[PDB]
Amino acid sequence: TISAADIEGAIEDYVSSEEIGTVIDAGDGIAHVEGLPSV
Amino acid sequence: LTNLADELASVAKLLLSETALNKHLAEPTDDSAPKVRLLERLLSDKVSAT
Repeated sequence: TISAADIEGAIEDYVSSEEIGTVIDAGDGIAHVEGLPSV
Repeated sequence: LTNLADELASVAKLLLSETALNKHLAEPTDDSAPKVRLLERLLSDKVSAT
């Protein structure tokens, strides 16, 4: 299982690529939203 | 079956070693097709189809 450094580019291929987040928890007037990278 | 088990063990050890890769592959996200693209670009042909 030889893994090359190109895997880095792979994640770079991902990070660079509307946005809709999801509420992961909510309590006492505070919410937490997953996603929305460009917020 | 033996080859698949060996390949899966190798992939698990790789995910253990590549902490950043494991974190990026494990972060929850509604969409899945980009994850599939990342996985293919990683080891599309290195391992068997299964």
